[PDB]
Amino acid sequence: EKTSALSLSNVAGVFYILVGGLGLAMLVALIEFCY
Amino acid sequence: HEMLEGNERYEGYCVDLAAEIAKHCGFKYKLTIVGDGKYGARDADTKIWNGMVGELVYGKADIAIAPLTITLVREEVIDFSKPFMSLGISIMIKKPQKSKPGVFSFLDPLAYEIWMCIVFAYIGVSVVLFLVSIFNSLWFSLGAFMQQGSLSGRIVGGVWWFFTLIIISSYTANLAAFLTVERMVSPIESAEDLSKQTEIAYGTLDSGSTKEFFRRSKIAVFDKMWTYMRSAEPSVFVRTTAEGVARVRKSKGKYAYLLESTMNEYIEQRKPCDTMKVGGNLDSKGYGIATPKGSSLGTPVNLAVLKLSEQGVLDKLKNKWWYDKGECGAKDSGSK
Amino acid sequence: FVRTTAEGVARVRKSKGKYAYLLESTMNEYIEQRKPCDTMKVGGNLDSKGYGIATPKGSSLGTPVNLAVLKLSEQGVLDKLKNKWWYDKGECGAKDSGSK
Amino acid sequence: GAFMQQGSLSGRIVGGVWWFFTLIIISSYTANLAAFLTVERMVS
Amino acid sequence: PIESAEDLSKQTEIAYGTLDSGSTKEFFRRSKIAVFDKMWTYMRSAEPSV
Ligand SMILES: CCN(CC)Cc1cccc(CCc2nc3ccc(F)cc3c(=O)n2-c2ccccc2Cl)n1
Repeated sequence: EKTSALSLSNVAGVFYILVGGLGLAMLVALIEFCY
Repeated sequence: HEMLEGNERYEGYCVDLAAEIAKHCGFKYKLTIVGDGKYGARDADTKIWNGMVGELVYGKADIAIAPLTITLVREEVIDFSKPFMSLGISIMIKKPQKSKPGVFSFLDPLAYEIWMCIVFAYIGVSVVLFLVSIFNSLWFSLGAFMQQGSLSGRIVGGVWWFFTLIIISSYTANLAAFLTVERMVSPIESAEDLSKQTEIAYGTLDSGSTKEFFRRSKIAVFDKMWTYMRSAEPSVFVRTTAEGVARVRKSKGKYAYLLESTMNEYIEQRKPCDTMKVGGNLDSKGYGIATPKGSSLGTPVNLAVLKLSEQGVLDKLKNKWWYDKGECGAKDSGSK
Repeated sequence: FVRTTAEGVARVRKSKGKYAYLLESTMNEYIEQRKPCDTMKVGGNLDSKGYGIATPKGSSLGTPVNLAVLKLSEQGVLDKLKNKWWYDKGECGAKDSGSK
Repeated sequence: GAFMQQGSLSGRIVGGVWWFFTLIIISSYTANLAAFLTVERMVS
Repeated sequence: PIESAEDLSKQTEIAYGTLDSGSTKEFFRRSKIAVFDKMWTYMRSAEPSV
């Protein structure tokens, strides 16, 4: 009987693409303040 | 029992039957307890009968009224009456589905680590909308959170929208899995399906009519059960009937016991009402009233037993000491 | 109430699940294993009866046949024979009802 | 008019916790609907 | 069905049968195995003729 449950090791795959977008969001914010 | 004396000393099914037998024949009886027990068996070496059946062949008693198995070895030495109570080998397991509701299960599929990890991403995006654009910016970032998600702020809501989309889908997807897997359950399966899996163990009594049934049985379903229990380690057998009842209660629903339907139905109706008979009987057998051969009581007693079955008496006496006087009277009608 | 046992079975098949019938378990179990496999035995039996082999009184064949029947039960013959003509010979298999 | 499209600072936490509540039901509505379309049980 | 002989015996949607006169048919007949005897009883009484 599963009881397959949810894997935190695979949920992190989208937590890394999000913070990657947050890091890209800080790079585009600075070029808007200069021009 | 100390203050009284005579036939009133004892009470039970056969006790009530003893009178109903005597009423349709007319004889002054006396309820004697067998001095040794063991119903009725024959020794291998000496070949001397013992128990209730023996006290009929040797003339020490005049009739044997009890839950006496109608076997061939006993029919050769005593005249049995027709069955007053049909029965068979059955199954006994614990009461399933004992758990579990509550708000602690409200955070189960998404594991304990993810409900505390989703909150790190919410405040991490409500603090970036603080920068790309304290009381109205958190209200503006929360106003963008409920509705999904400058060039700097558009890619924040674009990437957050992907992230929140994945979690609600992996949440809904896994939530169907625990409901599809729940929708299998046995629950409550038949005697053949008990043999197919080896997660829940099963066994019988170590020395009795129940074990020998599986021994020389040439049926595939029952031979497969026999070859399993014979090689089963640790030992699935038990010494006495009291142990087999107790072992099912303390196995967390991971052990079963096989026994006659009469003794199975009776434990279902006694505290703490955690046992249950499941499935149908395995073989055909019944109890009978034994008499000495050639005795004048014979055919009249046999005729009387047929009279009690068709008038609805033996069905009523069955219900009386099982269900009516039973301590789990409420656990029978509403158990399904 | 119906006239024959034949009308009792057919009436259940045309009642759209709003009529039941009561009969001996043997016949009911057998009908359960015959096409088009739409009937079913539910719940336990209501009373304790059985079938027997009848012999004229005082006949020589009396005592032996009675003893012989007890030998068949304890040799798993009667259970096998019933399993052979009810379920084995049946058209709706016993495994057909166990998730197929 | 704020209920159909999901869900000031006092009116934002109202539309946020409501959005979280209705998200659970619509998901638990869909997840259970799939389970009863996969395994058909027969009620006696 | 999964590739196995016991999985073929456990269901009766997809039917099965052998040759009318050959060693193939006689094997199932006198076989005293649990898996094969069930296949024999089915083919012996399957209607119409498999
Ligand atoms: C019923 C026996 N359960 C074992 C405790 C099986 C099981 C195991 C793991 C997970 C579950 C479903 C748990 C569950 N998680 C939720 C997560 C978020 C949310 F908003 C709601 C739920 C939720 O209602 N459940 C739940 C709990 C009990 C019964 C039904 C459900 Cl859907 N059930």
